[PDB]
Amino acid sequence: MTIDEIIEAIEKLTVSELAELVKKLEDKFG
Amino acid sequence: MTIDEIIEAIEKLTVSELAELVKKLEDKFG
Amino acid sequence: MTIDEIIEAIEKLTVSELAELVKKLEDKF
Amino acid sequence: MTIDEIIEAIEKLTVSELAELVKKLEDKFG
Amino acid sequence: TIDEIIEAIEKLTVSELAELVKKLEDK
Amino acid sequence: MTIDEIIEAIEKLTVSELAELVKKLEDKF
Amino acid sequence: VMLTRQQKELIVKEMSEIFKKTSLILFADFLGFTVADLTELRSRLREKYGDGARFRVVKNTLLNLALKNAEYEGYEEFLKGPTAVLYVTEGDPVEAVKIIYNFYKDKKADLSRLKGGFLEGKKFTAEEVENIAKLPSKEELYAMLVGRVKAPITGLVFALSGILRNLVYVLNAIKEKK
Repeated sequence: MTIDEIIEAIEKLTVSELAELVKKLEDKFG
Repeated sequence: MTIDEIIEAIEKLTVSELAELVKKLEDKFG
Repeated sequence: MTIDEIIEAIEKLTVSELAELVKKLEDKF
Repeated sequence: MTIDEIIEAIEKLTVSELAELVKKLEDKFG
Repeated sequence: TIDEIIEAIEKLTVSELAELVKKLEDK
Repeated sequence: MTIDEIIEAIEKLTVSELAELVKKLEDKF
Repeated sequence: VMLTRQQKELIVKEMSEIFKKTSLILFADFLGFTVADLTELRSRLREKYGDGARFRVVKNTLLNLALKNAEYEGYEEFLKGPTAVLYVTEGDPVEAVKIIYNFYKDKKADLSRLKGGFLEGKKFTAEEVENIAKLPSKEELYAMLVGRVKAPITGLVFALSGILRNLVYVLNAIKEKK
C-alpha cells in the first residue's frame, strides 16, 4: 500500500485498534 | 488494511518514503 | 562512502532494514 | 550499500566526519 | 596540548575512537 | 598521537583540564 | 409465574441478536449496589452514549443461551453468579469501559468485580479491564502515532550521535573519580 493508503487505513481504526497499532509500533521500533 | 497489514506496509517503505509518511501524519495530527 | 553517499544509502533502505541497522549500531557502539 | 556496508563506511569516517553526518541527518529528517 | 588532544581525537576513525573509549571505560 | 598516547595524555590531565576538555568537545560536536 | 416457552424464546432471540451487533460486552458483579447507583451509572453512560450503551442485570441462564446462539466461546467463566452486562451497540466502546471502571472506583468497590468480556470480538480478562480503562483519547493516540512511526529515523540519529556522547561520558567519569 501507498503512503496515502496507509494513512487512510489508519484513520479508519477504532480507538482500541489504534491503541494496538501504537503499542505494536512501540515494540517494533525504538 | 488490518493493523498487522498497516505495519507490514510501513516496514516495506523506503526510509525516504517513511519520512514522507511521518510528515503527512505530523500535519494532520501533529 | 562519502557522507552524502552514506545518507543516500540510508534513504534507500527499507524501514525494516533501517531498524536493523540501528540495532547493529547500538550493539557495536 | 547494504546495511553492513553502510556500517563499514561509517566506521571509516573520521570523528569530525561523524559529527557532520549526524548534522546532515538532523537537517534532512529532523 | 589539549587542543592538540582534541585534534588527535578528531582525526581518529570511528573505529579508533571506539577502541579509545573502550579502553578508557576499562579505566 | 595514537590512541594509547591520547589515553596517557588524558590520564595526566588535572580535574580542571578535563573540565575544559569536555566543554571543548561538546562544542566541537 | 412461569414464562411460556415462546416468551422465553423471544427473550433469548432478542438478546442473541443484540450480542450479534455489539462492539463491547462486559460482565460485572453488581451485587450490593443500590438503585440510586444503577441510576447514576446509567446516567453517566447515557451522557456519553445516549441509547448506544446499556447496563442491565441479567440472569445467567439467559446470558448463556444468548451468547451460545450468537456463537461466542469461552464466556462461561464470566457467568458465575448474578451478573450484570454492559454492552455497546453504537459509538466507540472504550469510553464505556472507562465509565464503569471509574464508577466502581468512586464507590470503592473491588475492581475484580469487573470480570472481563469481549471487545470488538476479542475476549479480555478482568485484569485487562484496567488496560482498556486507562487508554488515552483517540486524539492523544493519533498524536503518539507520529513519534512511534518516526522511531527508526529517530533511533538512527540517536545511535550515531551516541558514539560521540560515550567519549564525553567516560571523560566526565574520569573527572568524577577525582
